[PDB]
This record gives sequence, structure tokens and C-alpha cells, in this order.
Amino acid sequence: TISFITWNIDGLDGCNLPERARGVCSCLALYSPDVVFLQEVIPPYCAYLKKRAASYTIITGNEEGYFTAILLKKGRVKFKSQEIIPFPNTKMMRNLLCVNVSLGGNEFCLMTSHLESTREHSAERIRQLKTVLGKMQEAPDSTTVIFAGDTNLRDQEVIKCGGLPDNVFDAWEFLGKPKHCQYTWDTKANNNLRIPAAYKHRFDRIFFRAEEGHLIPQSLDLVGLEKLDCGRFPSDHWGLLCTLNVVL
Amino acid sequence: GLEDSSTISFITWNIDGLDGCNLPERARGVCSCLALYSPDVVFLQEVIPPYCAYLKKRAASYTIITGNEEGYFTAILLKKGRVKFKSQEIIPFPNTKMMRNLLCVNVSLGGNEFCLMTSHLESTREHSAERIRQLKTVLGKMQEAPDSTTVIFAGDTNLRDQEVIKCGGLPDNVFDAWEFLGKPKHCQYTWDTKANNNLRIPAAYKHRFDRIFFRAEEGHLIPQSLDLVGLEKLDCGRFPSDHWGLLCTLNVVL
DNA sequence: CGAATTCG
DNA sequence: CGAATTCG
Ligand SMILES: [Mg+2]
Ligand SMILES: [Mg+2]
Repeated sequence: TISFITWNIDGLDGCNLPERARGVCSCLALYSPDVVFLQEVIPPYCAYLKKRAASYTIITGNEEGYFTAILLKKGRVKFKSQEIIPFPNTKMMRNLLCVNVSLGGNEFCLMTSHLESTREHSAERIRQLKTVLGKMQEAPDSTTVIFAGDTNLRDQEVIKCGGLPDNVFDAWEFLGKPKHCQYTWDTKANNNLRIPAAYKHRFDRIFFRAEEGHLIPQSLDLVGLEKLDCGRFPSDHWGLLCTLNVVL
Repeated sequence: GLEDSSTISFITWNIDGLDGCNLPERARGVCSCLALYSPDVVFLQEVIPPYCAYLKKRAASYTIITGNEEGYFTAILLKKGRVKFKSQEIIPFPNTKMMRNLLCVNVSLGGNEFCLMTSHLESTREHSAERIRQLKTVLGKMQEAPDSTTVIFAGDTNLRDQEVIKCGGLPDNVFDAWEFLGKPKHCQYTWDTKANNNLRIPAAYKHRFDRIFFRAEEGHLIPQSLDLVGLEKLDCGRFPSDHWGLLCTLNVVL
């Protein structure tokens, strides 16, 4: 039984950022996941996390601008190595952050990314997805591979990409496509961007590769759904809280 | 003349009537071009009502068929005496946001029946989807024409090459005149901000926005030449249009 | 998001 | 044009 949260926390939004960061961590404190994947972390946000989540090992995708991070719960997760794979043609400083870890006997390659944003960068987003899927295949078979991140994907783009390979699963699809946590970016329910029109997207996704039935999603839920004292949410994205069993 | 009676000749040209600056002088530039080559047919886009008046003054030997009466629109000009006007047909583009439509004029010329078509397909990269849908409407219409009739579309398609592919490519019996003549380089680009200054765009981009499609029974319509027109600066130091026009001649064969 | 607006 | 930006 292992748990993580993946969450684009919108560090690029400077308004109410200190309060929203604290809001994010209040959410993290409630669930105490083994692993936290974050996207759109900025340096002072990261600095705050290093103090606030001092009980997590913090691995970052970059030092400047905005970048991903992977938080690993000390005592639960043994950090073995980090790897960063570039997206050579990204225009948004995106890359692929991987950590090799273990939880006791089980080896994991945990991956996150913030794939190229916006409709017009579809082709590069798809190339980045291919890089990600390629990397998921490289780990030893006994290694459990989990990608969790902000993919900015449209369904049609996954199809263009050839679809997920037979040995790679979407945790949300695996759980039967539950409706309550389908959309992770929802301008009807989320007012942070002040977007009048209603758009709902499943941008944040979880892919996994495991030996037959060795990794079994148990639950998937949205987090960060409560307004803070400033009347806004921690992020324009909802986070995904996922629990999975490792079954040998 | 008798020898050339087998040849149909036309110009298609987006004459940028939306640019009101130097418009009368630029209209005179376009009309000087028409007088020079005396085409049988002229397909225009971005005509506005004042521009119609200029045409009636400086291109008086042409009958004008317009795509609308107000705002801006296309026109097909028919050389009096050479072309017999049979009917005007307009197909709406229900989803246009730019009042675009499909203007068809049925005529006889040189002893042959023609359906002449023009359009100003939805502009800009952003409206690609709608432009593609309009292209499909155009292509469908070309195919709907009776097999006896010779179908020529010539207009401002605003097309990117990849959009035609996305559309499925041209249908089997429909040919692009430029392609048919072997993609000659000299008239490849009809809109070129490097060579054309009218829009004062401080960058170099060029496109083959303006295109000629034709459908004919095999061998019966043979493109003979394709050339650009409108590449001379006028007195005001600007071109007749931000587009170059296309001059095309085709033979109708037995 | 995505239409609108400037910027070169 | 196409990129960068704005803002609801
Ligand atoms: Mg964002
Ligand atoms: Mg124009």
C-alpha cells in the first residue's frame, strides 16, 4: 500500500502565492503521501518546501524559472538516484524527472513531467509523451514504473501518439474511469484563472508499468478542492491523490 | 483572334480592398494590369463597393458579378463579347465569421461551357478548421458540376499545404494549375512580405494562398502558363495589393 | 482556455 | 505572418 499526490501547484501565479503554498502543504499534511510529484514549482516555493516538507527528500527538475519536483517521504522511501532527461525542443524548459527508489523490497522508477502546455504546442507535447513512454520501457522488468504529472494531454493526442503501449496503464482508466476525479483542470469549479468559459480537462495523469498484477491502483481522488481564506484555491489544477497496492 | 479562340485566360487576385489607403490609385494599378493582358475572366477577392465603381470606370469592358453587396466580397469579371453570362450561383459558408462564401458564375466562352468559381476562404492560421471546411465545400461543388461543364476555381484559399493534406488532398479529377505545370518557382508564392510592403510587416513570410483548381474530363483542359502579376510599385510607392495576382492561360481541347 | 491585441 | 501578451 503506497500513496502519492501529483499536483501542478501553479507557482507561476504570483497572487496569494504564499497563502496558496501553505494551503498546498495543509493538504499534503492531511494525507501524508509517500511521494509528492509537483509541477510549476518556482525557487522560493521550493525553498519553502525544503523547510515545510523537511520530512521529505526533495528532488528538483531545475533551479531557475519553474520546474518539477519529487518529494520522497523519509523512512518510507529510500532515494537511490535521480535522472533528468531533457526535452531537446521544449520552449517551456520542460524535462523528464525520474527517481529510482525503493519501498522496502520493491524497486520503483518514479517519473514526473510538466509536458508542453497549450493547444498550439500539441506536436511537441506528443513528442514529449513519446520520450516519456520510451523511458518507462527502459527500466528492468522487476522495477515498478510510475509516471505521474501534468501532461496537458488531450485524448486525441494520446491516440496520435499510437495509444499507450500494452504494458502501460492509465491509473484513472484502470479504476474504471471514475467521474468524481476525471477532470483535474476545471474552470467551472475552479476560479483561480478567472476564466469565464467552462473548460474541463484531464491534464494530470498517472501512467504505470508493472509485472502482471504487481501494481494495483486502489483509489484515486481529487485534492485541493477547498478555497483558502483569500477565496481562491491552492492551484488552478486539482491534485490527484492515488493509493496503490504492491502485490507479489 | 481565331488562333487564340481555343485559349481561356484569366487573372485571380486578392486586391486588398480592406486597405483603404491609396485604394483608388491601387485600383488603377490593378486595372492597368487587366488592360495589359486583357483576360477573358477576372476573379477578385476583397472587393468593396467603392472598388466596384473604380472597376466600372477603369475596367469598363468587364461585366461584374459580386459575392455580396456590402462590406467586402469577391467578384467575377467577364470580358464583354467574349463571355456569355448564363447564371450566378452563391453557396453560403454557414460558419464563416468573415462573410466568406462561394461565388459561381456559369458561362459559355470559345464554344465551351464553364462553371467559374471563386472564394476568399477564411483567413489566418487560427481559423484553419473553418477554412478546411470551406475548402471541402468548394471541392464538393466542383465535383457536383455536370461532367460536360468545365470547372475552374480560382481564388484566395489562404491554404497552408499541410491543410490540403489534412483535407485529404485534391480529389482525383481535380487538379491544381501550378502543380500541373510542374510547380514552377517563379509564381510559387502569391503573398510575400519580403517582396511586398503593403502591410508593413517587418518580417519575411511567403505563401501560396492564391490557387487555381480545375476539373476536366481527361485531357480536355490543359494549363498553358502561369505567371504572377502586380509586382510593380505604383506612384505611391506601394503595390496594388498585399497579394500578387495570378495570370493563367488554359487550352480547351477536344 | 482562447479571442483579441500588439510586436517585430 | 507568427510570436508574445493580455484578460475575462
Ligand atoms: Mg499552469
Ligand atoms: Mg487580405
